[PDB]
Amino acid sequence: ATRILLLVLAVIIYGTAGFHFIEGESWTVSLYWTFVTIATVGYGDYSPSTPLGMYFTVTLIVLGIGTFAVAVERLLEFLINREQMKLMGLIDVAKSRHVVICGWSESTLECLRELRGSEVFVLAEDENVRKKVLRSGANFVHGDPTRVSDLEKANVRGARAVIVDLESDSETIHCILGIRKIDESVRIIAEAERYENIEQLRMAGADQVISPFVISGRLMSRSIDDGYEAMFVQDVLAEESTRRMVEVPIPEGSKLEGVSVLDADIHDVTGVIIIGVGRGDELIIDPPRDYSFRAGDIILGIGKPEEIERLKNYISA
Amino acid sequence: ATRILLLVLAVIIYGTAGFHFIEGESWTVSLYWTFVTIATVGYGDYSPSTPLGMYFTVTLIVLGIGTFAVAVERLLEFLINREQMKLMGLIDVAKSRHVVICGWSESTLECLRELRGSEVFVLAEDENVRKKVLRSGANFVHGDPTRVSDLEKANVRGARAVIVDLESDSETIHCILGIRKIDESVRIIAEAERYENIEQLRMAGADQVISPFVISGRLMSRSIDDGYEAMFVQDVLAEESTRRMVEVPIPEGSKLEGVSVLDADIHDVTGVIIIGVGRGDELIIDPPRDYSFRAGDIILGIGKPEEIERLKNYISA
Amino acid sequence: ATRILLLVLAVIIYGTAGFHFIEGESWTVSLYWTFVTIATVGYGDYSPSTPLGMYFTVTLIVLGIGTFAVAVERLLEFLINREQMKLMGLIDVAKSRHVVICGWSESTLECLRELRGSEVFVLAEDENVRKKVLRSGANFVHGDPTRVSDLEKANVRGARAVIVDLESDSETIHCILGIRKIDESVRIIAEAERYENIEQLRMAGADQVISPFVISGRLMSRSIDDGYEAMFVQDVLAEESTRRMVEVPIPEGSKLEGVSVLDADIHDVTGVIIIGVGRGDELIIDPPRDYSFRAGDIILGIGKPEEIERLKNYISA
Amino acid sequence: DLEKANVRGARAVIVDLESDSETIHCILGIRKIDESVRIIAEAERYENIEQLRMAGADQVISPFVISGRLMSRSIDDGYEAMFVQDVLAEESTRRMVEVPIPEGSKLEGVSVLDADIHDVTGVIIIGVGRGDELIIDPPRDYSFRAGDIILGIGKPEEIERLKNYISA
Amino acid sequence: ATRILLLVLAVIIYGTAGFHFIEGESWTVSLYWTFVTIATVGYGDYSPSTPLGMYFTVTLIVLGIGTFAVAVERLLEFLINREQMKLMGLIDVAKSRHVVICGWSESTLECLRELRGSEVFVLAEDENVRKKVLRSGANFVHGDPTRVSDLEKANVRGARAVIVDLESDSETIHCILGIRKIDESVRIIAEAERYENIEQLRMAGADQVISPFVISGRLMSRSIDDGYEAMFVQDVLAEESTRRMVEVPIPEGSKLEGVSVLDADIHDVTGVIIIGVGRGDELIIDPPRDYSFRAGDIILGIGKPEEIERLKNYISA
Ligand SMILES: [Ca+2]
Ligand SMILES: [Ca+2]
Ligand SMILES: [Ca+2]
Ligand SMILES: [Ca+2]
Ligand SMILES: [Ca+2]
Repeated sequence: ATRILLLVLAVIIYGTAGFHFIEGESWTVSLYWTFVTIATVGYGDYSPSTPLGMYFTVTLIVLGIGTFAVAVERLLEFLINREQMKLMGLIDVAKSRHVVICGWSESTLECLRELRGSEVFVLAEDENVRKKVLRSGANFVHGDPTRVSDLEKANVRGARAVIVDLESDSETIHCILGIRKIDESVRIIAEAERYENIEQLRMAGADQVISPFVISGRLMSRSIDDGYEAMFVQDVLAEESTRRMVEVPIPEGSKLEGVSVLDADIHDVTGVIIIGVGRGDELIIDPPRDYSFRAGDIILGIGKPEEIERLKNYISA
Repeated sequence: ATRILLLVLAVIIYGTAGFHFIEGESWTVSLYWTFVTIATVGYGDYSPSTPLGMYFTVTLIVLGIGTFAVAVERLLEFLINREQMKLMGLIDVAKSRHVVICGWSESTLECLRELRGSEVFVLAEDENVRKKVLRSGANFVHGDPTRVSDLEKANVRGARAVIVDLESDSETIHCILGIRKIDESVRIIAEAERYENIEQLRMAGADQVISPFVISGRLMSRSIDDGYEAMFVQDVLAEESTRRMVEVPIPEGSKLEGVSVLDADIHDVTGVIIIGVGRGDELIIDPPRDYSFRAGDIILGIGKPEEIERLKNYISA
Repeated sequence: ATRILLLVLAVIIYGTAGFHFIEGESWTVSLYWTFVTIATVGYGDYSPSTPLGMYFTVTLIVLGIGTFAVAVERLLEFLINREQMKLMGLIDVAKSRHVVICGWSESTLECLRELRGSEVFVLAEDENVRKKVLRSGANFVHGDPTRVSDLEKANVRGARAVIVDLESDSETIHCILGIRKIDESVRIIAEAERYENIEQLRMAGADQVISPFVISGRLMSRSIDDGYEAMFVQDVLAEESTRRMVEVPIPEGSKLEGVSVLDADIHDVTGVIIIGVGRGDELIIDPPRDYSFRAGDIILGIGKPEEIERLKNYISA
Repeated sequence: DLEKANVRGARAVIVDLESDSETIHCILGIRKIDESVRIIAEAERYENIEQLRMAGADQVISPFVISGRLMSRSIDDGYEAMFVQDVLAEESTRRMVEVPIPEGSKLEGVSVLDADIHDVTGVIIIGVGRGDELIIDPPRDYSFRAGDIILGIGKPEEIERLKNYISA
Repeated sequence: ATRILLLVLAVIIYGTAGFHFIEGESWTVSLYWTFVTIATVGYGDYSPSTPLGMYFTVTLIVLGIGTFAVAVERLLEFLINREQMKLMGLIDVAKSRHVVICGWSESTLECLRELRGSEVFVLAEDENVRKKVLRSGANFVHGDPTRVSDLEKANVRGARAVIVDLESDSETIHCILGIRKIDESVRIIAEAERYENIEQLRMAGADQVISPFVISGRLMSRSIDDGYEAMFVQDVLAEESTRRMVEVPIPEGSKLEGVSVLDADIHDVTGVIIIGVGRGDELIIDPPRDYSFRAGDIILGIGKPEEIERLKNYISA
């Protein structure tokens, strides 16, 4: 570890004391000479012509070779051990604005195509998951995502948001109960599977719960006959062919703070159906006529992307 | 990444400004001197005798050692990471006249003994398949051969022909439907398993469909009693003991363009049974007497290899 | 292996005989010159101006490059083979005050949080166990823990204590019968699973047998109705919330050697319930009034941690 | 599938599954069915002892923490494991017993110093328990009731003298 | 591959033509100078003082660094790829007096403790078998031991003897039928499992067939009552506690060539029960009184190891 540096200094004390006491030169020239011959520069103006110096320089050169051989084998031991540790996980995460994804499935693959690559750390235990993440462009941290000691190696104490989707519901509930032990304030997003588990996933402490299997189960059995809601939910939320469900913020100033929805009259002006307003971690779906807009509220609406731009200038100052 | 080069230039600016302002030498000699001492050449004719220069050269040598230690550890990090990425697949293919083989079985092993080795890229997901391909002399690209994003890493946009044989029929139909999404014009060869799937494998877009299991199923149940067609199909198509089924082209000129099959009279002249002629991606099995040969057509025939040579001179000019 | 050193000396004999017989210089100056040019130092005061020497030095430099290329490839072969052997187990243990743990489960994970890390060698055969041990901070020795030849690679002939917990009872009995073949005097701790196997685990030769499954089985069926013993055993032996079960030794002198338990009267003085005294590998649970304390005996007791300190000063001199 | 076994209305439910995640999720389902049924879990890791309590189990028994701490303390000395193995598992000589105080039987209002149980019976009074809270090692300023449970350690000969001692 | 050497020579032609045409020196001194500065020796007696030479030497040094960086990365690419190929099998065997063992079980582990280590190449396809062989001290060749192309990589064309024990009988019969295709004369030893397969294992071409399962099956059902033959076969063939079954050769001369078994009278002289004589790949169990010994025959006998020595001097001349 640290012994190579003391070996370097010991050979320096050997060379200086050998030059000064045999060639009879001063201290500074002996320091300069051992620092020029230890790097094999060889200017050649302070060379020892003395035969005792002619034999002493041989030992100085051979111990210089031995020192540069033990330092190189130490560097290669450290580099090979680090690039073999880092390849199969087994590393500690040191970032602080990153996104930790526990588990790996198709639903967490579709959220990497809307994020950047080296910002996202997938924490899982399988070996095929490792090759899929290293293919897809994120980082891999080998761990058991339920165990609290394997959550702190992904550093969820300073993570931006944590997205949890594991292979069952029991492991998802346990990962959320583990995450709320470390950092109480981080934002956790989970995926439920059964219908009866959404109440447990909220009581365990998840901030946002998505449940796609009950969505498709309710959309299948109500599309046997006509299937008109399925076209809406597919065309708007999944593919975004003709529409897109947007949420736009109301910035400071912004020319309509304090008026009602009747006075602004957004649907005839722009063409965007306002669904609701999000005043601070709640949603008023279909706000009434007597709602007055504030600062920092967010209008949720559906429209073609050229109507979203016509709304984003009607709000802006 | 790029910081090592700027480190090299920074130490160059340090050494030049140290030599020119302390030894009092010109600019060009200071540039030459730092370029000779940074590589430990040491000619020794422009050496600094000044004690401030005697201490400054020590710092120049130690920072030269530090730069040559950070560049070496960067080179070793890059080389070890590249030879560990390339070993387990995980690489992008950059050739443009190569053959991509999706999947691995015995039928795709027998087509490597009729191709060259580094021309063929086997794309699969198993780990035993990796060792078998690295044994057999092709290249391995780790991917899921149904997924479109794992087909473009094998670069089927510029591949010569793609040969598809996966573990089921459903994965073969899906790989063909994926390949016809990327490059519409590439030539795809597939292997069917069930009899009812050849119509789907043609409607999905494969150019040539081979189905060996129905061939053996029809040859087994018609060889219980006598088994005479089985000897023909084995001896000609599989082992090629005494015959070989050949296809020979008609080149330009070639002394028989425009005559009929009756006027050429190939079977009595040569001894090769003409089966059919391939005028441009179709086959006329047993052409009639009134067929006239054209340029670029191909005669398909069965014969001993010394009769194929007697045909290949009867066609040539 | 050893041929590189003889190559170095052969090139030394070549360079000395080349300098002395062509430049006509003495023996010692030729030795010095080949030792300065073989390391590329180049002082430049004994340089050969002779054109035969001008061609001979080229061969000396090229063979010096060849020697420094074969030694570097030998060093890299040895270092890469050693860091690939050591990573997947496959190494021999050379310490002599270490703790060998055969097998891996949750009960042997909770004993690493009360020991140091590089003192403990986990011997197992699985591959997931390897990543869990390399995560947890111990060392991993790949072996089959029943086989006697794979026990001597973990070096149980000079180990401090061996802790055995395998996946069954049959493998635990076989590992204990294997350990008592190598070193007869080492201390073995085992974990039993079934109730009927504790007599076999003692007759095979284990020094201390723990059996947690029968403990929980007897605590479950006696906590259906009231569950008061379960609170005691949990609160004292598992969590150590308010109490802790201590064993304190009686050192030499220690102000109470020779008095009885009635004369010392530990419970009213301190508040620690004395359970028993351990005079040399036996336990007298509830010692009578007529027990006299000796030197080196150990008092086993339960109490709050500030009563254990009030006992540890009442015993001390 | 829990209402098929009718976990609503039972003496107790004993939960011991293959892992801790399924034990947590099973206790959370049993508390969705019935709020007053008595659950006894088995915790595997250490940090799941608080989670199995917060989910709602009334009694958590963690054998793996017990065994993993008795392994790392018996490397040198090894006298704690002998007491645990000879009183809780094998029951060779002694055993832990919990006996209650019946109604109007020699002891309602009696302090612990003039109870003198260790010297009239021989059983070590570890603690006294009244209504699912344990008072380990009760002090001298303490009065018994009818309905408390005395927790003690002793030979099976002495527990009979104790059960004779606390009758009417 | 080969381009680095031509790069070295191209930089040599650059340096020689640069020195000779700018410094104006001769050809040989320019060759010497580029060979001294390309290795960073730096004697310093032929240094270019010309400013065009002062700039030209910089380019010579930088291209020397570039050449020594591309050769080092080529050497590291080759060494890392070779030590990663050789670790997981994937190598061709080049010895010619070696023993190839196909498959791995307990019966082939007990024959490594009677052979040397680097003489024996275990050919198998599993991954746990790899770690067990690399533990046990032999070499591992990754292959499928039935496939003929994976038998020639273990080089059974020049192997001394091949020992075959696979996981079934069908794979053993197929490995023997594959080995007799490559080298017809090699000595093959097999292990049978079922009783009915010994005739197939001899008709396929094995030279010696051992079948331990039928041996134990016949020894179990004849040791229910008394078990006296089991003690003999165990004590003599397995453990060799008091006896050992020996085969001793009759060398040339050897003082008893031509006499009968009655005239030699080996059992009363020595105490070794002669079982049979092996005159050239056959066995005459209990030879008659009228057998005459020849040269090169081999006496098979059972005895204590001090009677085998008393026989080995009674035979010797
Ligand atoms: Ca999911
Ligand atoms: Ca197939
Ligand atoms: Ca266990
Ligand atoms: Ca359990
Ligand atoms: Ca076998």
